[PDB]
Amino acid sequence: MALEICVKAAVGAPNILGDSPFCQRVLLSLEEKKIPYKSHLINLGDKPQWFLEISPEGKVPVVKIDDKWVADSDVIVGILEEKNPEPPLATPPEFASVGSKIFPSFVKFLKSKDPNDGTEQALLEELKALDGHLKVHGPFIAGEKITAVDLSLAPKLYHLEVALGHFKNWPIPDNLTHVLNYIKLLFSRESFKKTRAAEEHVIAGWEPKVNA
Ligand SMILES: O=C1O[C@H]([C@@H](O)CO)C(=O)C1=O
Repeated sequence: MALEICVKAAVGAPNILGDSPFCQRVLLSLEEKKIPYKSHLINLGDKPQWFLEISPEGKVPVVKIDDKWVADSDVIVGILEEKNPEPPLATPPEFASVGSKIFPSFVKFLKSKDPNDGTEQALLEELKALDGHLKVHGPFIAGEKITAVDLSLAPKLYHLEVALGHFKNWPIPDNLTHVLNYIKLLFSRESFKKTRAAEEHVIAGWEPKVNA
């Protein structure tokens, strides 16, 4: 009963948000609404089937909406907004077009067996195509307010800053004048500052996920 968020924690530490920007989203879309919840944090499987059977895949991250189950962190950006009593945040702007290319390409940046040095030459132009229109709107990666593109990307940018920072601390130039200031906003609000992981426990959970 109530919002029972059932989520992968850090590797080794079932009390902190670690290597999953995917679970950090679920906190973000409810903290933007200010709606209260509880976070059942799982280290890899250390909580039994009652915390996993909420997923149609058996995979965390997933949610109960007062025991009424909902599937994974990438369809939660619709289904946790659809079933909410507080205002839905699922609304896709024009920024969802470029943001849907950034969404997997920044996961592949953290799995760059295929070179990141060649990948980054597309990521700078993906960031420019987003940033060139975001600098007209001002504050958030979905435009004037937080909606689905911030829900797709916001903790994944902080996970890139932390986990890519461990081996290739890739700078955002001031020409990306929304992106470079929006990363500073992730250290603020309820919707981003509460979803911040402990940073060693992002890196030590991301290492085997360069492979897996
Ligand atoms: O979004 C992210 O990228 C990495 C890996 O998944 C890359 O495959 C990480 O661990 C986190 O979940």
